[PDB]
Amino acid sequence: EEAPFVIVESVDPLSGTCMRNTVPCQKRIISENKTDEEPGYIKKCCKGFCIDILKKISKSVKFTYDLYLVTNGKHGKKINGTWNGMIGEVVMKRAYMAVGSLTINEERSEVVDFSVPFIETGISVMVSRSNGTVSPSAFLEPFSADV
Amino acid sequence: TLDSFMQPFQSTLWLLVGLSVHVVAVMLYLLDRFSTLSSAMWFSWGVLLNSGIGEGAPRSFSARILGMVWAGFAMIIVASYTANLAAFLVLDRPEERITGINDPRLRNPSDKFIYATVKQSSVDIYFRRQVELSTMYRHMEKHNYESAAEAIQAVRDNKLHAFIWDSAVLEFEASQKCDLVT
Amino acid sequence: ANLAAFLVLDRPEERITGINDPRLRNPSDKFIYATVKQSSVDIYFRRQVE
Amino acid sequence: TGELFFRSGFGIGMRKDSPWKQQVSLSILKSHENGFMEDLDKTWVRYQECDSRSNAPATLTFENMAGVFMLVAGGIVAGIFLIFIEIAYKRHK
Amino acid sequence: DSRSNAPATLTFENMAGVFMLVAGGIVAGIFLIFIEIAYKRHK
Amino acid sequence: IVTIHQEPFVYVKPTMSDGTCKEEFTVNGDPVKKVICTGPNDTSPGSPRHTVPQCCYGFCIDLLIKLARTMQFTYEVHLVADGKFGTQERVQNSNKKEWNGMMGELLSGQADMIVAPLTINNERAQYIEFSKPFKYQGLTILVKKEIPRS
Amino acid sequence: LLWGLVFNNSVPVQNPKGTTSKIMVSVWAFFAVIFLASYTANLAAFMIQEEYVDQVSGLSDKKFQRPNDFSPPFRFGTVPNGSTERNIRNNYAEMHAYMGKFNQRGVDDALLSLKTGKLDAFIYDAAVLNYMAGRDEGCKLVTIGSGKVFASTGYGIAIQKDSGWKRQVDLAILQLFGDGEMEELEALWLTGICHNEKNEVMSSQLDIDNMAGVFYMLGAAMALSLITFICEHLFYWQ
Amino acid sequence: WVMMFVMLLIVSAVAVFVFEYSFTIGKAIWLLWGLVFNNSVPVQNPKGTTSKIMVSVWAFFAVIFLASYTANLAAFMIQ
Ligand SMILES: *[C@@H]1O[C@H](CO)[C@@H](O[C@@H]2O[C@H](CO)[C@@H](O)[C@H](O)[C@H]2NC(C)=O)[C@H](O)[C@H]1NC(C)=O
Ligand SMILES: N[C@@H](CCC(=O)O)C(=O)O
Repeated sequence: EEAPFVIVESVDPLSGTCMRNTVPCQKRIISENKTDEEPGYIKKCCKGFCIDILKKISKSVKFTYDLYLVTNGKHGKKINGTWNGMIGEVVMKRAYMAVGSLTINEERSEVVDFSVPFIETGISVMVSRSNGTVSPSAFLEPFSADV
Repeated sequence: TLDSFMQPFQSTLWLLVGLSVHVVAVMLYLLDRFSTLSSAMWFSWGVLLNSGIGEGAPRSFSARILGMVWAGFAMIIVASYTANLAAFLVLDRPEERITGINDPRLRNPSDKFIYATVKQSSVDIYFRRQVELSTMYRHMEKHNYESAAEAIQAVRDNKLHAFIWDSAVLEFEASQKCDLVT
Repeated sequence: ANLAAFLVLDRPEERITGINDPRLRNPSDKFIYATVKQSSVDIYFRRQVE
Repeated sequence: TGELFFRSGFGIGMRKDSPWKQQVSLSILKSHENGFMEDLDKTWVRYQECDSRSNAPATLTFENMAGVFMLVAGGIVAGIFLIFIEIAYKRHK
Repeated sequence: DSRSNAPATLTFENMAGVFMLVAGGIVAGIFLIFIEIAYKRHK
Repeated sequence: IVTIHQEPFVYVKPTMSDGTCKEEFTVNGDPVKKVICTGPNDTSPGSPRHTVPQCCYGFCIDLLIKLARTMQFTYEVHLVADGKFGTQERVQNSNKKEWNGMMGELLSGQADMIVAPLTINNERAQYIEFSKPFKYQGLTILVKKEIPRS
Repeated sequence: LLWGLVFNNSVPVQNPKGTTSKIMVSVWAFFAVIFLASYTANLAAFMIQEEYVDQVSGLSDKKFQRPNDFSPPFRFGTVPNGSTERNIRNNYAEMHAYMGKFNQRGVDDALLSLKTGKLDAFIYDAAVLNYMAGRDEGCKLVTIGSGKVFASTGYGIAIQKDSGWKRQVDLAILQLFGDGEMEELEALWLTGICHNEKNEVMSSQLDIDNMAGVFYMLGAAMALSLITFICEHLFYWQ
Repeated sequence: WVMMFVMLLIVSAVAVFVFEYSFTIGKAIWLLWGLVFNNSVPVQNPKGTTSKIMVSVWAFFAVIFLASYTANLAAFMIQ
């Protein structure tokens, strides 16, 4: 789940399924470690930019699919030579493809295959707009020394 | 318009210009000792307030050029005072005024914005029929009203944020009640 | 007050808004635009029917 | 003027059967991370010259003085003529 | 009425910022008047 | 290597009478690294069809130098004959369809790599291979602007 | 006398006697009247076109590399376990070490901390940050510059290595760019409200940082006046 | 305008009362009118000490008066 690209919410209380223009994702739940239960899954609805890209792409290279949300990790991290998140799910052959806000870098490109990019990103800095203006010598701006 | 004194000038700025007039007056007192302590009190203030009070001109040649610069200081702050104020009167907040039916607040409705219409009317037929407005129709279905007198009243207070209705009816309401706009 | 208005008020400008500007969409013999022959820019226009 | 459309970037072209195609992509990805690509932009692209903006508030230059300082300067040459007339009028009447 | 610029003509609201200061100054001087006239004979 | 003339990325200048490239420095005094090219002179092969050595430098030239040092290869560069980026056309009433410009130089075995501002698209991707992008851009329009009042 | 008129006739003077002198004063008054009107009008214009400047130039700013030898030292951080943390670690060791005490746990949490003053800067992905900038309540949040990207990359689809679907997938992706569905998709999902084209709303209170120049000029004038007075007194002594 | 002319009358009466403790009545209104529209009219100042403070306060009022009028008048023309 990422706010503008993958948005997930619960199914219609009236019908118990997903609304139009959405896709179903199944999520897994883990109870307390003292005692756990047989497979427990919850059905959700997934929509967004990447979901629309996955829908058009799927209809012309012609394949069917099922979606599920990752539980261990968020995006991918190498700890003691092991990967988690979506990257780790793809490495363990548990998933075939990963769709979402995953950035292409050299470290991950040595363990999985990336396709051409569909949007450009990077690193940015966000600050709060300070109220007021800047004017150290505004009173000298009009006219010129010659006059 | 705020307070006239405090809007373009901070209270600390008044103190700095409030104390500097005495510093100039004290500076003229040093020229009297080396080569009138009441007359010159006035002169320094009179220049700031551009009033003809007092007739005490500086005596020393160096004292003459000190007040020569002092006249220019008063012109600068007064000119900046008028200039800044006009900028404040022209510039306004750009704000957000719902550009139209394609505004992102309507296409992707959150819980902080609620809009509706009248139940069982021709606006309901428009949204329900065509499939790319399904998200918008779902949001309005649980907030629609019974008559337009009620939806217009519910906009005067902040129980409703936007009302969609016929332009002929709505343009009349905007020209008779002043809170409302289309 | 007038001098101030004259120094900040500027004449309106056309400033073509992009590829959806009415001048480009409905072209005439008085306005001319072009590109480079045998470029990717040519492939883009020749392949969309709209 | 306007916004951007058809957003495709620049790549290196090779044949489908090349022993170099996998190493080129890894080197390009590595160069973006360590800042080598940002160095090239400063040297060849972002040095810039005459600047942007359209409103352009502008400092007033000497051109205004021509239409203003000429009158006072012309007043000086027109003052000595009135000087002789005034002083002579005291003697004449 | 319409328009978006809506240039607001200044009205009596600005008096409290300024008009009270001069009004206060009128009564602030008479207090010094009694002291000043006494100070002429006090020294 | 095949290259095209584009000022922000590729500069083409004539060689000195000696036969080498003139020395030049940046704003910080470090040398500008150039390479010896070979391509048609004057306008095009339309009339004076003969190649002469030239000097090349720019954004793309020094990126190729970085690639060669890391990947441990040696290169020779030249300019495209017709000065075109490349599109697919048909010739002399035939069923075949063949590329021209820089795209046809690589496909015909006259080149091994393309180091130039070449746009990645669907049509070119079905015959050649593209690497990850080293520049992200779009399309825009260039117009003229006038003078204000006085 | 004739220097008094140009500055709004502030100082008191004594009138001359000659008629031609009166004419000269009268013609100088016009010059001074026009001269001052022109000065104020321009001054107002400059302010209505004041433009803002970014507090930090970029990622290599002075406040980012050596934050200690600054007042109430600058506070900035990111949410760990991502690509941004990986890149800063391999390129700025001491900056990464300093960032350890300002770690966030979410984008909304980081925005809330930034609004309330608990944080001075946030470093994260460029694509999600530009989205949050245009959807904020008001337009209080901005990105440095006009939108600046460092270590440019993009979002892709991770596929199992040595698979046969990759060529079909990326060929299909390039086909969407040719048709133009990407513009429709970004208009439908990635459109924003706020504009970052240097709005420059308004200044206020004309703080001391603005009057520093005039105060310095007054101080310099006082210093030169006292120096000249001392020199004149010493010369008169001899 | 009348709300400030009434203060002209009040300040003139107050200054006349102060001068009791060559300043006539008409000269009071004349000088007090002079400051409102910039010091362009010759006048004669009242030697009264507190009257000097009062007229200084009036000058401070008049400065703000004229500056706001110019900013607003300018503003209409822009919009
Ligand atoms: C980043 O990853 C670390 C793991 O290396 C996370 O730390 C774990 O968090 C879980 C959840 O609270 C705890 O149960 C573990 O005990 C933590 N392990 C360690 C070693 O601290 C951390 O929460 C992650 N942070 C974010 C923002 O995702
Ligand atoms: N999009 C990033 C997460 C955000 C960030 O870490 O900067 C990733 O793919 O890991």
